[PDB]
Amino acid sequence: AKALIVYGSTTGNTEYTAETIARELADAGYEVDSRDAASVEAGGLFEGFDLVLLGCSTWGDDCIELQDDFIPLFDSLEETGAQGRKVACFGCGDSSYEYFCGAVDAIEEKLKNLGAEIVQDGLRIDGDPRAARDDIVGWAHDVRGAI
Amino acid sequence: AKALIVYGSTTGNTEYTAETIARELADAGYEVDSRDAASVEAGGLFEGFDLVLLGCSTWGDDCIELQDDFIPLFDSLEETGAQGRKVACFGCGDSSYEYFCGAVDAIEEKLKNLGAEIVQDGLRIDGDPRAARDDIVGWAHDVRGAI
Ligand SMILES: Cc1cc2nc3c(=O)[nH]c(=O)nc-3n(C[C@H](O)[C@H](O)[C@H](O)COP(=O)(O)O)c2cc1C
Ligand SMILES: Cc1cc2nc3c(=O)[nH]c(=O)nc-3n(C[C@H](O)[C@H](O)[C@H](O)COP(=O)(O)O)c2cc1C
Repeated sequence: AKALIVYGSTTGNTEYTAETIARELADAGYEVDSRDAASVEAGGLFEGFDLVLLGCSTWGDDCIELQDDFIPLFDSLEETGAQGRKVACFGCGDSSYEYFCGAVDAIEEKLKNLGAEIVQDGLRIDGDPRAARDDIVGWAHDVRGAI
Repeated sequence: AKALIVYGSTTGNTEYTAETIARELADAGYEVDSRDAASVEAGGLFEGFDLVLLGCSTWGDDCIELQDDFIPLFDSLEETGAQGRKVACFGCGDSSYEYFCGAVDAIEEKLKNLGAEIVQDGLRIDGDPRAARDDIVGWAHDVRGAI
């Protein structure tokens, strides 16, 4: 099975989360393509993957702001190949702000509006993801299991 | 049963939606207190209500922005009495923007983080709510039915 993990990450927490997820999937035998959102183009990005995991941190005080590298992928998600695609989202955030991991809900609602098949409720990490390693690995285990 | 509907609405669509919802509930025998978000204080706002319906439009282009009259209630939802409270959210929005009715998800996730009991998936209206009257009434019917 081939999986694509695409992450927007500014201070490296969602990137560390993606790497942990990539390792859990690769350990399970997936072929994993892990890409920073800054580097991708949306047109056709999900073509050929059996699973796509989108990871994105959240910013802003009074408006939910997605991580900036992710915003163009998000703005063009309708061109990514999501119809019928198995996907799940994850994101790092901080419960001391007003909208906890709001980027995760935003991306999930857009993938649903676009026909994606969300396979596990998103992983919303508060704080340093290095402290939520079991959650992250556990989540990756559940995603795989839900395929 | 007493219900409280609190709405943030700028161009009147979520207000018209609240009024339609209030009428459906009152027709069913609820006592309905319908309040504009601009007028309320958060401290203790849900005390004594059997059902609370929060309505809020969405603004911003690249950041999800809740309707401004609603933002202080949202920022203080932990002081409203939500623990264990039956609630449901609704909001007007427009699918030509990037984050469709993102304020509805935001408020739902916060009411969940705070112990509320969300009783029906939120009503996210695209376009003029006067065109989605059956949906709105239908939704109010379902909320009541889920109590
Ligand atoms: C100005 C600012 C605003 C933020 N806003 C939010 C927010 O609204 N919601 C949230 O969950 N986290 C918010 N955060 C927390 C970051 O999402 C958090 O630091 C996360 O670990 C960043 O992940 P990243 O390194 O992958 O970019 C904010 C941080 C800053 C500095
Ligand atoms: C600058 C601007 C930004 C908007 N952004 C969003 C948005 O991000 N998401 C959305 O669903 N609707 C968005 N809208 C649409 C309004 O939510 C829509 O007009 C709705 O009917 C307003 O409800 P209200 O009259 O209750 O305030 C936006 C409208 C404007 C003018």
